[PDB]
Amino acid sequence: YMGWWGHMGSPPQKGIAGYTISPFAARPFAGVVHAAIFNTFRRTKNQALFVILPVSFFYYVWTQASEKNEWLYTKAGRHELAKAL
Amino acid sequence: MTAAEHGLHPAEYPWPQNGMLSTFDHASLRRGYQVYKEVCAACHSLDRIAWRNLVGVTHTTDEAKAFAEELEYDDEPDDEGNPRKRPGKLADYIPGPYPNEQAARAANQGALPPDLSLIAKARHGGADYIFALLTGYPDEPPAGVVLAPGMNYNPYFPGGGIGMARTLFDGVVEYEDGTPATTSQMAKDVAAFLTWAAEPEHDERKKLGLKAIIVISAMLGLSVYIKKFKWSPIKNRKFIYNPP
Amino acid sequence: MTAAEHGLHPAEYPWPQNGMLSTFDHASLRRGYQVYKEVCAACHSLDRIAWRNLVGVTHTTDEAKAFAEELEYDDEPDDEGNPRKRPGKLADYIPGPYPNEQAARAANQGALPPDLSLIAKARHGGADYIFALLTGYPDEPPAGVVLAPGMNYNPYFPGGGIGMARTLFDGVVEYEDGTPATTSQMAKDVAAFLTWAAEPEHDERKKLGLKAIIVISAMLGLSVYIKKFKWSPIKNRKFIYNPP
Amino acid sequence: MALRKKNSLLNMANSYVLDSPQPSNLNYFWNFGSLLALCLVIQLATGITLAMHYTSHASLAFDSVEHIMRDVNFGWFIRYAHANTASFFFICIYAHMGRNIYYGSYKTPRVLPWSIGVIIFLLLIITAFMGYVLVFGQMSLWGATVICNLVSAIPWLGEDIVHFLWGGFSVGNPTLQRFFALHYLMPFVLAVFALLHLIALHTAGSSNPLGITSNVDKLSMHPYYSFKDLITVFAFLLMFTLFVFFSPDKLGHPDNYIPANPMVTPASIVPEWYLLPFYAILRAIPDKLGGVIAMVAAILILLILPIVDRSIIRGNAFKPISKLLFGFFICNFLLLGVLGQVHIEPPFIVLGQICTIFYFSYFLILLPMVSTIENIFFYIGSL
Amino acid sequence: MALRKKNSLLNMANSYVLDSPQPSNLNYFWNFGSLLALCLVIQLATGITLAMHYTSHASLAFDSVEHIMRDVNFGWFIRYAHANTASFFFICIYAHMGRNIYYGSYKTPRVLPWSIGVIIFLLLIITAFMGYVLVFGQMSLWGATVICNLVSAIPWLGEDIVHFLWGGFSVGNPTLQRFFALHYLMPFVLAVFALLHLIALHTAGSSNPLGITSNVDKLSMHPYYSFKDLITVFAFLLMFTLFVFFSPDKLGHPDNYIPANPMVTPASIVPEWYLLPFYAILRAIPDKLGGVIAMVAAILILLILPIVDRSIIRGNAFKPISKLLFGFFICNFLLLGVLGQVHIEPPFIVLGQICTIFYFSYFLILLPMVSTIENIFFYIGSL
Amino acid sequence: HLGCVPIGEAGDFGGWFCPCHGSHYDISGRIRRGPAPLNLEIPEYDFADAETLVI
Ligand code: HEC
Ligand code: HEC
Ligand code: HEM
Ligand code: HEM
Ligand code: HEM
Ligand code: HEM
Ligand code: FES
Repeated sequence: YMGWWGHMGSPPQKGIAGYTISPFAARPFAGVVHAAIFNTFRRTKNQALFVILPVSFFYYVWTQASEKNEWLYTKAGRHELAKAL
Repeated sequence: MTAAEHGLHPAEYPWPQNGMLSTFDHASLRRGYQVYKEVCAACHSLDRIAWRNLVGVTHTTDEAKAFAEELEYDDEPDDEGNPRKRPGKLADYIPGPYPNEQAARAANQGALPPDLSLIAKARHGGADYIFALLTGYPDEPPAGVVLAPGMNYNPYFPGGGIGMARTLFDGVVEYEDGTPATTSQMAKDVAAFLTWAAEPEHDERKKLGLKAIIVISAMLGLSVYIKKFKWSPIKNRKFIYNPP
Repeated sequence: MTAAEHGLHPAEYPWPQNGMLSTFDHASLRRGYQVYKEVCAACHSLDRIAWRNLVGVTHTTDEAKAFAEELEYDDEPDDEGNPRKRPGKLADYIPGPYPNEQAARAANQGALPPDLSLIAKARHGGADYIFALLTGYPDEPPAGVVLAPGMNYNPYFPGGGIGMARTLFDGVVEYEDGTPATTSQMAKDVAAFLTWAAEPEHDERKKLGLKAIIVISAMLGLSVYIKKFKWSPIKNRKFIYNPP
Repeated sequence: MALRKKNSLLNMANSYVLDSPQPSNLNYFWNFGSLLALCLVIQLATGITLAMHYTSHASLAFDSVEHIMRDVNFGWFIRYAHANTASFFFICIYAHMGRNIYYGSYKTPRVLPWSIGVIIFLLLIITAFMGYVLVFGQMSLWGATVICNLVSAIPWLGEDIVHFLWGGFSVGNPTLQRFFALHYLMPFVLAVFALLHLIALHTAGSSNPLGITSNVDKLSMHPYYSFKDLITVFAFLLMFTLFVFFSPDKLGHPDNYIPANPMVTPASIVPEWYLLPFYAILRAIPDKLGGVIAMVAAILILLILPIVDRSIIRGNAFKPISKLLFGFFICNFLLLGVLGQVHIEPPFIVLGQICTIFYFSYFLILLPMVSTIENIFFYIGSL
Repeated sequence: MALRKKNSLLNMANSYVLDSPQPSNLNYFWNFGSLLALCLVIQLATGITLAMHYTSHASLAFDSVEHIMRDVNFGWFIRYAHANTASFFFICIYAHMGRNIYYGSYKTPRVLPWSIGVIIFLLLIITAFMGYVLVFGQMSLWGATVICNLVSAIPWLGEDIVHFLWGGFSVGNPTLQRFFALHYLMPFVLAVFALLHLIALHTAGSSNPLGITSNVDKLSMHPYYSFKDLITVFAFLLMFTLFVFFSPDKLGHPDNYIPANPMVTPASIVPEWYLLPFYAILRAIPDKLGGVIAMVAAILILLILPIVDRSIIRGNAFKPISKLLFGFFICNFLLLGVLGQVHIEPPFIVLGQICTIFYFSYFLILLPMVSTIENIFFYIGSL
Repeated sequence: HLGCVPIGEAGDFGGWFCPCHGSHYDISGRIRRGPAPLNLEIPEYDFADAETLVI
């Protein structure tokens, strides 16, 4: 499923003209400030829910479990600990 | 587990060596050696440290040779194969108070005082734990605690009952630099000294780390410029499609 | 080099163990242990051999336990950490006559008697060299030889002057099996025993080697048949050429 | 013809590092492969150097490590580099495997590099476990004891196998000397399998974040990915520097600075952090043999991803529900890690069981269901 | 298409061991390559097993070898197998190199496999030398001392390099521990170079005893050469058996059963037999640096055989004068071996110098002259 | 010569006599008779005190 240069396995290409300029002719950091602020914000905003939802859920589960565990091993939690074992 | 079974967590004290760019205070290291030698060394060994290790850290070559030369160490047997002793040399290790574990336990009501050469790395908390433990013996155990015989209450020690009694009291040591030897001062110095004993490369390591951080950061910045420079023909590529 | 600098080469004696299929004579091994124990062990150690090693080779479990139990070995310290002794066990190594090299040399006019556990492998000649050396002290050194002080003439020893005097004389040992203990008999037995001490796997090794030789030979023969069988179409190939 | 193409030896290197045709759109998560190669090179260089100073005998092992720290020039650095790079190796391998799962790198035609990859991961675990024993501190000994006793669960012959592994009746000198020899060997085996998974990959080439063919638009590996790899190399070296020089023991257990003592048992015997999720899975099953099987199955179940993913599309870039499920699976894997080092107490016992069920149900239920439904939504939604 | 051809991993094995097209007329001297592979496999298996029981610390090394002989189950066999197979490895490598020189395997187009082969031979020497030191008997120590002091001849920095190699001011514990680590590593490096010389060879294929192309008449490697290799494998195993089980110490030095003692010097310090010709060459030159250069040149001069052989025909099968010269060269090499272990006394001092001149003049004078004249005799003689 | 240790006080120049091939060293440890080519090498030594030398 992959060939090599000259016979890579692409379907026939026709009709596309491609253009580019030399690395010495270009400014490598052109538009960097716009990218760093606006592009990153767009990309991050669109992925935020997929990170926030599972992270917030599993952090909450952990927080509840760790606080209960802590409370069961205090004096106040003696009775509830006895039942839990 | 109950908090008592864990032990109370020591405070974070501001040690001189805390700080990416900070060395030990060597004057504190020297004073801490003196607390080790006059208090701890009665029960605790420091077996990983040789006299040469003190030289240019806490002591000059001559001071350390003098400490070594006051002791006797086992020599090679004489010509009839009978045992002999020699005076100590800089290559010799600092000798411990007891010949074996059994002797150590017999002198400490069954408890074995650990070797202190790695203790700052072998306990959670490091210098802070050593400082907290040495200064944290309350006059009276909290009401209701029943100590086993030969145990002392110390909240920092897991379970609360430690076989080591309080040993640092105001003026047990007379420092040679005129520093007031209060319990807190002695605990701070000896904790610093023990931290040095556990990690004697500390000062050099952090300086080499500063050099590495600087070089690696500059190389990271330049590698970004170079990657962007080389990639710009691909990033900037444009197409015109005319469907055949 | 002079022949004297090399030492005279020992004869090839017909040992029972010479022979692809031959074990040691275990009765000779047992007698040789008794010569070791009563003569050699005054100056020479056998440190690589434990009491358990004798069991089922020269002695029963009970005999070897009895030899071990007659000796005292260092135990772990007692509860006050003071040294203690225990009786020997089968796991213990046979103890040597001297505490260190310096003591050994002092007892032997400066010479150090080697440990005998590997001596049969550590000398050209093996059992033959040990036999030749022990039986090869002439009554008088050849005219003109000047021995250094504390040296004895023995032609098998390189240079001729050995620090070990003759030790085997008719009837120094009384064998427990009634064998006449002549110099030659004792030398033969102790050389056999020392050969066993150097290579205790000898008997098993040669029997496993017999099994391997047989299997490998059969496999070699069959591999020839199979190679010829598979190659015959290539070997038998014929051509008719008609030039185009 | 250029020499790099004509000469067969040069041409092999050329095919992998220079003319190798890559997709033009690999993102930074395709950089973990070269980071893993870097970790392997660092571990070989530091590990062989430590072997020049380390003594495998139980009477001297722990002290030989202290001699390395104290007397050998730069020994502290070589030791800390080796110990920290073991953690970095696992961070990079989890990242590389997470990349592979998110982007569908396990799907045809890349089942073979993925399946060999799962064996690489097993070899890394064994390698790291044996290396940790070599210090012969308290965690070294007690970790070896409890992990090697899991083999006792194998029916009939289990106890015999354990005594055979130990070379005696408990973890001791024979076990330490054999772990040294195997710890030295296993990285070479690991390098061979790493090479095998790349040769297997070379038939399809790298996948790419869009999940489509890149046969339409290829870039040479060099100079593009060479220079893009340098960025993450220097980022990695910055993280390496912060741990090795400024916090060398942050990732370790203080008990490993106490010499092994078969009499005293440490308060809590846990594996190194990177093994913790598998330990939580084992705890979840009450049966000994059950637990061992579950723990092994948790790794071998990666082999069925090619089957249980029923999607007609490779990778998650365009699959919102699959991306949510993947997010939950990853966070659950981190929670399992945390639960691997808590005490066996309420309420973490039940929580560990629920997380274990979630872990397995991802492979067996959720991914097959979600991938089926998304197939239908793509078809109907675009009609 | 058959799976062995279609799958890229299987196809690599297939290309080397199964469908690999071989000349149909290889004689039994083409069997040393597979014997060398067998020796390498035995040395890896026995060596890794010895490493599980050996302790590299100078206070325990010699005794750990005695523990292997005495206490480890079958330890005597594993130790004797490892020590004897080191000698067999050199017998097979000299046979393989002799085959290559007689049949012109170094000529185009096989210069690259031959040149990598010369490095394989250097790595085998280093590997074997370091392994011999590990016993830490008298020959171990004194051989290490004398051989490592040859580096002192390097001008300006030589002494510093020696102290750096030793890790101190004499051969001692630091040297032994580093030799252990390098002795374990070097066989893996050797296996890689062995693989490289085969991949380089695969472009031309094996040469054959007639020296002509075999492209006209090929046979699959399997089953023909597989079954022909079994014959020499079983012949080798018979020789192995006779030494390992019936005469395990015939090839060794008794002084290596005495523990290293830096005070007492052994009567004669010689290398293992397979290094003896190179030691005779070194003794022949009176200058220290001269001697070291000559000794290294004696191996590196193999790299010029492709140039100094001016024959238009590959190999010696049809060249009576070249066959006589080759016979003298081989016997001279064996005499150099013998002279490597005699005492430095008359008349062996001068004899060693004459044999050394003959050794070098084969490459520099005789083979270029004889191969030139035989070219003319073939042309004129067949007109 | 080869590298045995000479027995001191013995000899013929009453310094050191190597028993191996019979080479005689002097009270300076100079070679006088026998196969040995050179005088016994001198290490690098300094008198730190008048009662102790370091080598
Ligand atoms: C006369 C006895 C004695 C003196 C003096 C002494 N110790 Fe100890 N120390 C012990 C004993 C006994 C233990 C073991 C206690 C136990 O395990 O219950 C111990 C334990 C410790 C521990 C380890 C506690 C732990 O977490 O395991 C540290 C740290 C310590 N000592 C430091 C010091 C320092 C620092 C000094 C003095 C400056 C000191 N000790 C003086 C007897 C002593
Ligand atoms: C009382 C002293 C003494 C007794 C008894 C003794 N030896 Fe020795 N033996 C020595 C000394 C001393 C040497 C060292 C001689 C030397 O190196 O010059 C030695 C050396 C040897 C050597 C090695 C010679 C060599 O090649 O280096 C062998 C073998 C040997 N003894 C065996 C025996 C056996 C077998 C017995 C008795 C059955 C025996 N010895 C009894 C003192 C003794
Ligand atoms: C994938 C490669 C490797 C990994 C993941 C790895 C992992 C580890 C780990 C976790 C340890 C314990 C470190 C500590 O806490 O002190 C260790 C120790 C060790 N490793 Fe490795 N290792 C690898 C390769 C090697 C190699 C190739 C060698 C070659 C011998 C080696 C030699 C050692 C030695 C001698 C130790 C013990 C000394 C010490 O603890 O630092 N390692 N290794
Ligand atoms: C020593 C450990 C490893 C090394 C050095 C390594 C190295 C690499 C490299 C360099 C690549 C190509 C570049 C890249 O995509 O990042 C790659 C691709 C891959 N690796 Fe690994 N790898 C290792 C472990 C693993 C593991 C554990 C797995 C799977 C469980 C794996 C599965 C894959 C797959 C599927 C690909 C193809 C991904 C794609 O391009 O779509 N590898 N690896
Ligand atoms: C080309 C492969 C090898 C060769 C030629 C070789 C050669 C040698 C030699 C000559 C010795 C001295 C043997 C003796 O007289 O006792 C030796 C010892 C040793 N070798 Fe190797 N060896 C090789 C591979 C290995 C490997 C891969 C290991 C893995 C660690 C290894 C481990 C050892 C050990 C531990 C010893 C010392 C114990 C002993 O002497 O038997 N060797 N080797
Ligand atoms: C570990 C050591 C070695 C191994 C396992 C090895 C293995 C092999 C094998 C299997 C072959 C193909 C079959 C054959 O002709 O016997 C071969 C061919 C060859 N080897 Fe080696 N080899 C080793 C060392 C060397 C050395 C030291 C040299 C050269 C100095 C060398 C030069 C060659 C050459 C030139 C060929 C091609 C000969 C031909 O077929 O005409 N090899 N080797
Ligand atoms: S060894 Fe000193 S005289 Fe020959």
